[PDB]
Amino acid sequence: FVIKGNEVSQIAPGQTGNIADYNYKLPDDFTGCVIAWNSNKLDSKHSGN
Amino acid sequence: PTYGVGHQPYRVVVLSFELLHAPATVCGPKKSTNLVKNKCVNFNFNGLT
Amino acid sequence: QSYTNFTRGVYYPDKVFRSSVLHLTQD
Ligand SMILES: *[C@@H]1O[C@H](CO)[C@@H](O)[C@H](O)[C@H]1NC(C)=O
Repeated sequence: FVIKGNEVSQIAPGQTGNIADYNYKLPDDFTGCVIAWNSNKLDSKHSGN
Repeated sequence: PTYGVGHQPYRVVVLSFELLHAPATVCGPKKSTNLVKNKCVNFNFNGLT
Repeated sequence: QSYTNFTRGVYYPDKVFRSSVLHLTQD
């Protein structure tokens, strides 16, 4: 998925906010890796929605 | 405080010690008695019985 | 530097008293 930078720290077990709560949520008993990179070079245009 | 039980901090203390070493001065809360000598007795010397 | 060939350097591998025995140990 594509998220805002302030939300990257929210993609983790046990976290709450406007994401990982009534949004994509990981299990607490989670095995795996969350891999992320800055996509601004593709998404720098003023797309809005 | 909002995380589930598996993600809360736990304080861990590990007490490591070898038991078959000849000298030891670390502990022993039992009371000593008179050493009888020259007579069949049940003895306990620094944990060795 | 110079080199030497010694047969010295044994140490007590344990903390107990033994006498009049030949004890085989590994360390
Ligand atoms: C070999 O060992 C003997 C006895 O320690 C010593 O006298 C002799 O010089 C040694 N040789 C060499 C080349 O170290």
